[PDB]
Amino acid sequence: GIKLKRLSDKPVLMPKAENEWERAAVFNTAAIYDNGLFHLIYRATDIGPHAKYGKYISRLGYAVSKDGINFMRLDKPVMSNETEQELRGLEDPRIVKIDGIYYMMYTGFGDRFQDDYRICLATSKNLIDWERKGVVLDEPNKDASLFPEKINGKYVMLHRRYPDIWIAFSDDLKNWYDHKPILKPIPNTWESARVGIGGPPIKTKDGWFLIYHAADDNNVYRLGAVLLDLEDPSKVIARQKEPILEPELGWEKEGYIPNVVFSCGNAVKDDTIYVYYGGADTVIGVAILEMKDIKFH
Amino acid sequence: GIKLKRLSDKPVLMPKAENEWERAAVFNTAAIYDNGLFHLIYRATDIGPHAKYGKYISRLGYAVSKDGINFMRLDKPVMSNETEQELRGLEDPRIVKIDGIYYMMYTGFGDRFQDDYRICLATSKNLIDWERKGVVLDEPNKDASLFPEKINGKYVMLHRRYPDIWIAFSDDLKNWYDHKPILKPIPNTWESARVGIGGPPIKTKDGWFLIYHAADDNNVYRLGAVLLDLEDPSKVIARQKEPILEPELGWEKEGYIPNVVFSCGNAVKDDTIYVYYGGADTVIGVAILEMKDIKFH
Ligand SMILES: OC[C@H]1O[C@H](O)[C@@H](O)[C@@H](O)[C@@H]1O
Ligand SMILES: OC[C@H]1O[C@H](O)[C@@H](O)[C@@H](O)[C@@H]1O
Repeated sequence: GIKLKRLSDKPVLMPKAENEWERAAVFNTAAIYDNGLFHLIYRATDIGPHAKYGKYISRLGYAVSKDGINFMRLDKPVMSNETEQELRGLEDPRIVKIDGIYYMMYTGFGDRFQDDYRICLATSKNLIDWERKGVVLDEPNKDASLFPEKINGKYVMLHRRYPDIWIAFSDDLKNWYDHKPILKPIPNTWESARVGIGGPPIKTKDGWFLIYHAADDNNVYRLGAVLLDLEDPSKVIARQKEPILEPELGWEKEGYIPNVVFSCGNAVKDDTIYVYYGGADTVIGVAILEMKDIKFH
Repeated sequence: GIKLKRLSDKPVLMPKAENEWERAAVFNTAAIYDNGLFHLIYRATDIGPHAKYGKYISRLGYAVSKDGINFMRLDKPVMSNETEQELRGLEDPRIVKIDGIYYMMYTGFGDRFQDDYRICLATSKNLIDWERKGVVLDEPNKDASLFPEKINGKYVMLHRRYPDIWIAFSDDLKNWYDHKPILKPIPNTWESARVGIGGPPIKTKDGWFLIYHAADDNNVYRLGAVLLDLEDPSKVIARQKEPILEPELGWEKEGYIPNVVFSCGNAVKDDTIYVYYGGADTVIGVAILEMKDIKFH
């Protein structure tokens, strides 16, 4: 069934040594198609994003493209480390647009104590000027996004109480209810250690199309695909057995974190899904899936 | 009466050594306030912008700001030299937005023969992806802009048949009529050698507020102010005798072209006009005028 098709044998975005904030790595980017352009809000670090290299700080950059492959980038981050919950920065943003407002969920990494990372919310009208709304769930959690529309009058979010994907609901984004797990790892497979969402889910005639990531027992990260019921997204309609994307190219296999592909963003233009993904926690690539090719056994 | 008030004793944008296309000078920028942000489309050269420095090529960059002083900038130009009319590049853009479309008029400098510079038009929905519409007037001309709305069903443009400011009208942007001069130099003053528009005119209760530039007999460029009738913009209601801005700071007086302030852009936020201007054809500054302070003798 489903396989993502790389648009290039080269990354679409790489670190820039001359800017401290994005000197070492650019990865794990949000992506959205709006007003005739592809927009990336990308994670960037000053040093290799692993504790063995030091106290890396993650910040968020902006890039834009007409074609989804060739990007122009701003010289300064659109969000920087400002709060105590963001001592070590902002990570892995997922963006949806609802009624003219962009809702970005990101991980605020504080590292002040065990499991000091939290899902946080920021909003914008223009993808440049971001207003912090605070922590969303006060618990160790990440890999979160809103659904791109309200379902039955409610905001819906995916999250990740380790090691499973969860869903929850809210009337106002301030308090959440009906938490339940929807997707778990599967033993003795490529998806055995843990799972988490990729980018935000995409609405389809047949259901919500959701890309997810998983790690195996050697911490190799790959992407997979699930389909959720439109009206009750807690119901998994289908889940592909095999991955849709695995580390294959040199810059997916080799980098600060080896053997990783990881998505936080999937932009849609004319029934084609552009999946942006970090390679080896170092660079950003892009692969596509035409909506007509979303087919589960 | 009217004096522009600098927001800073430093430029808001300067050339960038790392990027050849904007290595020498950034100046003469379009400016517009849209969707909560100030946007600049700025002229940039690889080489000092005069024949004495070399065969400079002008290209157009993008910068953005929340506050109108501190800008983030894209790493590549949004328009580059692509046609024969643009052999030496694109200069001095003026932008207005009409019914969701940005209309940029710029000078295409060909330098293939005497007076080979032409007003050209490009349009965009997003300020990044520009569509060329071609030469507007096939004659030696520059310092042109649309009015930011139609007047009595017609597009209106200002232009500059040397050395005077002219106006013309069009049904469709393809053919122009009712050309007439509206503003001339005045002998034995600061505005003796020539005049031309600054940025696009701004609509006011009392008339169209239009900033203009002029050179004196030693080629010192300064800005002035005129008010035009709302319904017939060929009628000058008032013209201030004295300049509203003159080269004063070191980066206005010294640079590739000494003693120049020159505007192609005036963004409006909450009844304040932000006038962006090239200093010495080298850097970009900003000065403001509150609409309540638009008062002519
Ligand atoms: O969220 C905190 C921390 O968690 C993991 O170790 C990785 O995803 C890192 O990139 C991240 O900085
Ligand atoms: O327009 C052609 C040429 O005309 C003048 O010399 C100046 O305004 C230059 O900056 C420009 O390149």
